[PDB]
Amino acid sequence: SVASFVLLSMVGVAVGMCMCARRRCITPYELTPGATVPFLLSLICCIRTAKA
Amino acid sequence: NDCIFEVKHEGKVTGYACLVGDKVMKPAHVKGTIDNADLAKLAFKRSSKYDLECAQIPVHMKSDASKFTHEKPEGYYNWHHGAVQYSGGRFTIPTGAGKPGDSGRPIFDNKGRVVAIVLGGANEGARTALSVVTWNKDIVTKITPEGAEEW
Amino acid sequence: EIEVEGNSQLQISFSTALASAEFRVQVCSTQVHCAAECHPPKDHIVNYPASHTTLGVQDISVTAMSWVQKITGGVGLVVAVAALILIVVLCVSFSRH
Ligand SMILES: CCCCCCCC/C=C/CCCCCCCC(=O)OC[C@H](COP(=O)(O)OCC[N+](C)(C)C)OC(=O)CCCCCCC/C=C/CCCCCCCC
Repeated sequence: SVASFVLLSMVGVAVGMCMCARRRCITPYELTPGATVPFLLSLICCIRTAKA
Repeated sequence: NDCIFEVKHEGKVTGYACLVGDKVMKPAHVKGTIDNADLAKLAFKRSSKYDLECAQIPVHMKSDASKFTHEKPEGYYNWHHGAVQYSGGRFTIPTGAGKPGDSGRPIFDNKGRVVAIVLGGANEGARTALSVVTWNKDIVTKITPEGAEEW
Repeated sequence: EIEVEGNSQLQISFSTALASAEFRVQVCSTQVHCAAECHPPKDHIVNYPASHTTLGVQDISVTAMSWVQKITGGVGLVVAVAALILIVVLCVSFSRH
């Protein structure tokens, strides 16, 4: 039980830290008016539904 | 007035949100719900690093917005209260022209396009340096002088 | 103690509570490594106390515990790549302005 709980918490933390990576690396392009991310970064980050 | 909307908390106006291009620019440190009810419905991807909240404008009804530009050759620029001078890297105003509540007002060039949006200021003598949110190509760069309060 | 001389082999008997045998036999100042897979007994209960020492402590599981190492290494690897990505993003964002 302890091993499963810790492993699930660790994978969840990995996902969350991945999520925090998207927010901090995509807001500078999202905040700029009339901006467009480069092609390479568009591939890497999964957040592409909103073309902001 | 044109394309800037006042933002108020209760009856007290705190700041103004500009419609630059395709974004509803607005500075984070102001508190308000915007005068327009429809704009309040939008979801803002706010960031504490740049003190900004922005969202996609409803281009279906508000496609009319201020033009923007990225280059800032040193010289003179105009906003609501007086005119401002790009002092080789700093936005400077006469001390009177700055006052809390002006946060969120844009600034234009000679050609009439926004180049920044003001947040606060600090004064060394008669002139007051400005804390603005300018932008280069596809990226914004917050600029802040020493000891600048938030308007 | 046993009697040894020549170029032959001997035989011993031991009692363990481990599922996988892993132990060193001190044979007249020269150690040796022995390893085998132990199997469960057939009789539920007996009339004498256990000859071996005690219950294996939680440290000593059975080989083919390598599953534990595999899964913990996978999770640690995922966490490591997540941390590296986060820290490189934090450094590049620190480089801004
Ligand atoms: C795909 C999935 C496949 C994966 C397979 C899943 C594997 C599942 C299984 C694992 C096996 C678990 C079963 C082990 C049970 C053995 C029994 C046991 O374990 O009991 C041993 C003794 C007897 O019990 P007692 O009540 O008489 O003792 C306590 C006395 N009382 C109560 C007064 C405190 O208890 C003790 O003495 C224990 C004393 C405390 C010992 C601390 C342990 C030391 C390590 C700590 C962590 C540090 C990390 C180390 C990593 C280093 C690597 C570099």
